Amino acid sequence: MITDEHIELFLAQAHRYGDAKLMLCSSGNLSWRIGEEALISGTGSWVPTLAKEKVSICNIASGTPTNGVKPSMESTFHLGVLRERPDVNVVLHFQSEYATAISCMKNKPTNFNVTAEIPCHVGSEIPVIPYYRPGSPELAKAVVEAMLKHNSVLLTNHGQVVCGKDFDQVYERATFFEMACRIIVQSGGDYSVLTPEEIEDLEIYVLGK
Amino acid sequence: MITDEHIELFLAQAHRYGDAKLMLCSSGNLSWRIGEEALISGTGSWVPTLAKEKVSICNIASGTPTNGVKPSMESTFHLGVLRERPDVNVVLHFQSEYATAISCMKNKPTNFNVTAEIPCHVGSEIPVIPYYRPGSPELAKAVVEAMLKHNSVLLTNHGQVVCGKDFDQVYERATFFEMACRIIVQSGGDYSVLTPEEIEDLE
Repeated sequence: MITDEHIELFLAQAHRYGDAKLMLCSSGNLSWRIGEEALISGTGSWVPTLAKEKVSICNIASGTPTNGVKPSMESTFHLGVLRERPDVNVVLHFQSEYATAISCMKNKPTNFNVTAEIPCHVGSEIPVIPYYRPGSPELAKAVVEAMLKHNSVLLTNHGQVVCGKDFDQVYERATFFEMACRIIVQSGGDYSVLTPEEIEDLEIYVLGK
Repeated sequence: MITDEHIELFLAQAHRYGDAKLMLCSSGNLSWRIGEEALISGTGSWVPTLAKEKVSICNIASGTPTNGVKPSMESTFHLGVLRERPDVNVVLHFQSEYATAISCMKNKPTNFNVTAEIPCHVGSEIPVIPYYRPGSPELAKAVVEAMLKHNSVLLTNHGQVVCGKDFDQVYERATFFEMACRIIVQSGGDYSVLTPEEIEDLE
């Protein structure tokens, strides 16, 4: 069913995330649901300059590759999220600049709501997962749990994961996740946040949009 | 009398603001006075990659679109500013790197005049508006009030706004606003400013 048309668009999106510097070289991975199957970046591949030859196809329900190309060593949480979240179509694990700095900090933010776009796009709460070996079962299980009700998670000493309806939403979510972290580091940690009431107020603004 | 030439210039100019990273994705908004009407970026549109289909033509006096494109929320302060400032033709709400860091700071700097370029282009005095919901009447009130006699404004916990007679003046004004903030942060807070006398001398 899936044509080279979808695989070409997947490729350009992977490059687009690489041009935005959401990940460097061989860290991070991407997936995209088309019907009963998903496109996932191949293990050990560079998402910025991605493949074509190293694009894996798996069945979402029994996540074994059908195209005979080995998937991301982290495909378990990619596909897990997709089984879990019927509304989600793209998952991006990346490794941003300031957001990775923060993921490695001993004193992490309790509150990332520094501008309106953060609670609106990234989520009003950002679950933080402790360090697990990349590709470890324990990691997949935590991400899947974290992403049942959240679109954005911080992996400590690793990077971050984001998901959404399409490539643009995922791009938007990734960039603002990065921007929140940039504000926090660059302000020197002495910032103020939106009030709970004020984040609820935004519903009216989101409606109008 | 909006030709496509007007709209194409608006699109190109939106794009150059995006290339400078004055805003990211769907944050910020841009407006341009052309006679009795104004071009405004459409609500929800991404201004760095705008978007012929998402440009609003609005009557300045009334605020209502004529081309089927829903204008930016916050069209209320843009049109507010154009009505009170006949000299102003472009208004940009943006959200750049170091200036937004300053936006969210609990203890803001009180003096931004760190090079000659700041008092010249940005203004010797930058009004700081508290946080109000984007698009809200309270925000419109503050922004319009602050921009009667200033061209540059800091929106707490949000971003910044700039005024100008044209696109070049706005681009420069925004770039130096950001530069002033970049200096403050990179210096680590321990910076000196031009004296009041020295700013008065800049004439």
